[PDB]
Amino acid sequence: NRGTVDFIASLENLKEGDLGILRKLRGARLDEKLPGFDLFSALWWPLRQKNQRAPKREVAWLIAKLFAEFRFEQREGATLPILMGGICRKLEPKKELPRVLARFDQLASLDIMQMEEPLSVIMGILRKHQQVCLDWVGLTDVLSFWEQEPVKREWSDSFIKAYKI
Amino acid sequence: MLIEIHMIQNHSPANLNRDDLGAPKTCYFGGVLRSRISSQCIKRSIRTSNDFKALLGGVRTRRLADLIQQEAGETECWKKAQEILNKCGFKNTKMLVFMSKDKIKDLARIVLDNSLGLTEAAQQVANVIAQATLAPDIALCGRMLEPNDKDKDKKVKWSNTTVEAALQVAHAISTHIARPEIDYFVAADDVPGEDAGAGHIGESMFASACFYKYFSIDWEQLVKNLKGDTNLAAHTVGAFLLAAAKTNPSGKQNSFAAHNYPDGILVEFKNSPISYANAFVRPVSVVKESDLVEQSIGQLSNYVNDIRLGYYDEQSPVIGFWFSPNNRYPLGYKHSKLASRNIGNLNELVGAVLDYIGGFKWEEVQKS
Amino acid sequence: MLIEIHMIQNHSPANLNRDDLGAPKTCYFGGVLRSRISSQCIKRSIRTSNDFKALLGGVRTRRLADLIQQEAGETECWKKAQEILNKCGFKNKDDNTKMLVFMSKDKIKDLARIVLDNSLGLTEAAQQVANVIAQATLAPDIALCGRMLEPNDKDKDKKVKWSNTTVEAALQVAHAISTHIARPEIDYFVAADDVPGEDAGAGHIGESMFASACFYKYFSIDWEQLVKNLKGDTNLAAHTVGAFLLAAAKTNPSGKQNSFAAHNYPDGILVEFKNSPISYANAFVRPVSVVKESDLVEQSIGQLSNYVNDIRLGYYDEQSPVIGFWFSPNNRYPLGYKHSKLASRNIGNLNELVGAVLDYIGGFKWEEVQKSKAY
Amino acid sequence: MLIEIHMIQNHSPANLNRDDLGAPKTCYFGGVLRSRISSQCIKRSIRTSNDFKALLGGVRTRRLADLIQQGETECWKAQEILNKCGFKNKDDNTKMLVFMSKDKIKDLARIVLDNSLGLTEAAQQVANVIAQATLAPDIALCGRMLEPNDKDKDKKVKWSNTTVEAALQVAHAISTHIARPEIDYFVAADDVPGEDAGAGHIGESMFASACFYKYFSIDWEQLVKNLKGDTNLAAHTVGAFLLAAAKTNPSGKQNSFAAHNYPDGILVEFKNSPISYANAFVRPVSVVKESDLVEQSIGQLSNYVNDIRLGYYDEQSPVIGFWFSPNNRYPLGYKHSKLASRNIGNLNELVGAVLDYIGGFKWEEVQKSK
DNA sequence: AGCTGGT
DNA sequence: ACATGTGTGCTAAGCGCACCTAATTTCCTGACGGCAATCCTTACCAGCT
Repeated sequence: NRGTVDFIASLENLKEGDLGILRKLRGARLDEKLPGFDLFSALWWPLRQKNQRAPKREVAWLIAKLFAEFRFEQREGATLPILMGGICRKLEPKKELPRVLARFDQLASLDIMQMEEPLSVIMGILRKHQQVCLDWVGLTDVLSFWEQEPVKREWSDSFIKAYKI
Repeated sequence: MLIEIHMIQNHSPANLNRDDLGAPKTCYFGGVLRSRISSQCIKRSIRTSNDFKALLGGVRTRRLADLIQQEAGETECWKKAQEILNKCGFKNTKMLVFMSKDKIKDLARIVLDNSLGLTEAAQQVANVIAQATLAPDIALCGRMLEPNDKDKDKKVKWSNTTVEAALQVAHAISTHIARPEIDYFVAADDVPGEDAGAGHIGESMFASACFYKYFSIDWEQLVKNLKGDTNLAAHTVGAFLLAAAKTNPSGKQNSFAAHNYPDGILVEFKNSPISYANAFVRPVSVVKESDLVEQSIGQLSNYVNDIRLGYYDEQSPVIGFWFSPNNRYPLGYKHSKLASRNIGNLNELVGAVLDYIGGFKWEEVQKS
Repeated sequence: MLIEIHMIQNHSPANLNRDDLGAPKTCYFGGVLRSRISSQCIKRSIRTSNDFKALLGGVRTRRLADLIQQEAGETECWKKAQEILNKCGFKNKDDNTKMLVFMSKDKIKDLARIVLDNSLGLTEAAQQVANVIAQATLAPDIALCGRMLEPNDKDKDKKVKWSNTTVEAALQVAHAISTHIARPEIDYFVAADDVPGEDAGAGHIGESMFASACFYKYFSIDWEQLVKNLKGDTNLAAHTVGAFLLAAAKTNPSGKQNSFAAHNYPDGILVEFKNSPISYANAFVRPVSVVKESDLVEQSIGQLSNYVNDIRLGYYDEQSPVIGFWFSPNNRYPLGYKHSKLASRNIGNLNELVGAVLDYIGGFKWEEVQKSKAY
Repeated sequence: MLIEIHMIQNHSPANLNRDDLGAPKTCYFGGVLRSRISSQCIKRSIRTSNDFKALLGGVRTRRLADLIQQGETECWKAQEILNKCGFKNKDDNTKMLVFMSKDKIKDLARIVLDNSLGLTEAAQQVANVIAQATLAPDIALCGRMLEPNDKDKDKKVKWSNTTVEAALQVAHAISTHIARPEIDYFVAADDVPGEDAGAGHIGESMFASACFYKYFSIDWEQLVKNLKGDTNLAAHTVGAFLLAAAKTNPSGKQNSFAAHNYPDGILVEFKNSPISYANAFVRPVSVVKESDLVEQSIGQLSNYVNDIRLGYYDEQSPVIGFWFSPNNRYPLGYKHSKLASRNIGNLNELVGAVLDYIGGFKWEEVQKSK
């Protein structure tokens, strides 16, 4: 898509104070603080009048909050079920692998709003394994259509494919 | 005539029921995962509840000969009892046998000890087992009995063991997406050592959910299996109402003391029962205002509205009840002012439902 | 007579219980995320407290042979105790019995007396050991907590028999749930690269999580079962109830307390007596939103008062009385001001509270129930 | 026997415990955002303090090779045979910040690690000269953590139980009110006119100002077990801790935010059980026109202290304490007087009162221990 | 006197 | 979900950061319980209709 790329690139332009106030708004809707809504409006309004396709609003808000909290860099080919699974091969299959594996499968049966904390723990173990790159555009357009089961099964089969290799 | 009893219970983080692997029970209701509590666990916990002790009169045992041998000071009859049972039809110490406790105790003791026969002794023991219907827990939960046809005698028969269940407990369906949570526990070794580690690193899974609990009484069946009397039937209905509102499943309560109480009672008298599972086909997602209990009650009251007008049964109206304690949780917050007798107690609703049952009172019936 | 204790405790920023990856234990109560402390944590903090030394007496261990050897002194005794205990049915793989075993401390002496007896054979000694272990129900810790011994069957001597080794628990503890909507915070730690070298950068960095919460804690104590498995020692049973109350009030879980010294006492305790256990976790289904005219602890106590008066109206107008001893320190926060009659006895002192509960159970004195101890 | 410290400070506009972004650290206490000074930061500023530069007996270093250096060249002899203990090398490091002393360690670790004596036979000497000492005050207060790796270390290392419990329990400093973050906009301006009238680098800084509450608890018999019977060094530890908690402040962005301030209230209690008077400030202090923030916070603290004293006490063992305000501008509110046993106007006399409770050790000859 | 439920 | 309600009359250009950083040991449970029937006959025979 040619609309989400501008959103991710504009997010990468954000300076320290803006993503600090985005960091402070974890688990909080974009209403109880005025500056957070102002920042989201500035990020989210001008990309609908230049390109016809835009992500969903809740996906954009959640992705902005998570991006502020973790601060990765955008790189093609680094979606969640590849780096996930790649880290699962670096594990003991007896005990820890079912633990981390269940932590990953918790994402596949959740709605967009409640995934903030499971995505937080998944990206926390990603940060523990020193992962710098994450395809924010790829994550965003597989998350804006997260409610159709073909993309969920494709994401899971990507995890399988990265695990068997 | 049959009685519906509905509850909406929110519970603390707890594991009231597990499968073989230890996970809380789950069902795919409405295309999403819903937390489940098994009906048999609820039936057992209400059976073993602290108010059913005046009415707890059913035993489900395979050690019948042990029960005979306990009530005999010096007359050892445990091999003779075992062979009498083994040619009764049970083949081994046996399979599971349902009966009344005191009846089998005393009169199987008197019918077993006498040295008058061995074949007809087994036949009359089997007849005593089959006639053991004077117990209302058997009348509620139900019981059949199937002995073997191989390890038996051709001269031993069995009467019709038909007992219908007068209770249909539904499985407690969660009112939202189930969020199964993983608990990580260790076991401390009390004495120290070099390793400074745990005695047993283990797995436990717990689920905090607002359960839609649903029971149903077949009062007509409850008296067609408890003979012509109605006093014991009214006492059992009141005892179940008290027990269900008062007791909880005895799962991992020592580790999760979730003894929270039902935040909703809906008793409606009709000849066509209904579960409000379709009240929560849409998963309940909470908003910033109110809480999960209120949103669940709101969706339930919306469903009660369009099944009291769209599916209206004004030939037999609803006598829909509540347990809203001093009106803490009202039902009709926007339109549903059809709760005819919204109260804030439990003995009052017990007395009311036995009043529409017939001419009974709460205190007088509580003596059978 | 079932004694229940409902505790509202406000805790500082702390991590008093955590999972494998270090996050504080969280639960989804009411559809929203609440921080959680496990019941095993408060249970063991009660057990390993600064007033329960006179009430100790249990070891849920896997190293019995070390204690029998320590009783034996300098008489070797490790190998033959090992082979005897393996002959009972507790198999060893590396150095220790492969299951937890729970048993009173005073039986160590006569267990070692069986072990050091060379006149007995093998199955006789193992059967005597199993008899001593299975009939060790002298402590109050096993009274409150429970027990199970199921010996292994494949590598077991056939001439070994066990009585009923299981005791039933007299203490029920719930998981402490946060009264308010709980959010976790993110802290990174650093190491001390104090000696300069040449990088002058970072030695170690990481990530830690914590949460502050107002907790609702539940304890449930039976009287007849606790005195039944304490063979009717009523002085010991009253001592257990009193020291348990003092432990629950005055001790906290020892999880990361060196970096988060959250040692805050309960700002409100509800001690009640009736036949069946009540619960007030549903008092906080809606999370507490802090407004400026009130406080978090004050609103938590107010919501608790609303629910307690609510189910006392809907539950506790019967022929069976329910009597409660509400405790706050010096009446900081009394009950709901719209009622002002819910509490039977507004208690301002914890020691006058323990005197009052000891007077209520059967009539007891702390100085007189302290005179009986099991250790 | 527990010695507890409760303090109240108030600093200027400051950035003491900033983020990697730059934002001063925040935590939620009672549902409202409060500025937090990290417990690790408080403990390290205590350890590195000027009045803690008479107690130090440990370093807790990372790469002990350069410290074991200063025959006159033992390396690549230090780092090369350091890998045998389970501490591999990654750009000449040890990959584990060993909790470990500094005086006897460095003075008796040269004799066995200056080559010779065979590899894996000096491994037991490494275990003896690394995992034994524990006779350091700050280490025994802060505990000890050690672990050898199993992948690279040989089986000839006999590592005993090096886990040592900590005798100290500090709590994160919490502001008494609602924290507010201030976004200080700032630029970097050029002075050479090599082009048009530009500036250079523009950006932001974030800071705050708050009134802080800090809690400490020094165990006594646990400390004297950790130091194994050294009474005077334990008195040195408690007195120097009482001085260093008050006189020393964190060292965050103090170059651009000089917020060195002294505590106007110090409360020391003597119980056999620990308490924390942080539930007093569940309600944030709303500053009124008739009083000040510090006085109001001290009044709320006195309310809570008197209340807990009357509710959780009247044992056979009373609770004795000394209250400290500088020159008595802030006595214990206007409520019930005589709550504290002694209202002390000077810090050294509060330290002396604590030391006289401790068993009768003074302040001057205790320093002669070290 | 046959019939039908049991062996 | 910037535009449009101008209302004497509302500027604006230059400028926005780089780098060192993430550790491990060990610890992980035994036993007991697991359903019977009934869905084509060695067919005549005697309880009695």
